[PDB]
Amino acid sequence: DFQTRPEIFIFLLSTRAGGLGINLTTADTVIFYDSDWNPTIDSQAMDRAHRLGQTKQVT
DNA sequence: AGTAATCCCCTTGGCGGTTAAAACGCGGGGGACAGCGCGTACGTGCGTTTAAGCGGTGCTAGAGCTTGCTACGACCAATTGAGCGGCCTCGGCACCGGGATTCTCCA
Repeated sequence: DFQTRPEIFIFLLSTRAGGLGINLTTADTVIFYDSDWNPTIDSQAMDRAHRLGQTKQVT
């Protein structure tokens, strides 16, 4: 759904269940409302956006 | 070593429908229940006798307790196969339909 249609603004996503898996490359912005103590997991989360096929500069 | 997210699983709850089971109406029948008469069978009282109960005497079986030990079960470590969990299939039992036999009830 999120990848299909640009009317959806925001994607709420838990850090561990949601950080690991598939591309989310029609986002452009990643907000850590809270940041994991293990920096790898925040890196995985950031790179669900910052990825091959990423549309725009990730902030 | 702790506490919280993640993920399996299994129980509870809701929605729809479909139809089979519960509820409702009504006539009548026959079974519940009150009433009657009799008669025989159980409670009562008496005289009879029978043996249960008590106080007393005698014996020995065997319940109850101690001693001594060795035969039998508790405990452990190594071995293995009998018994359990998972997968498969085919044949027994159900379920249906249809015609045959039985049973019931009013004539």
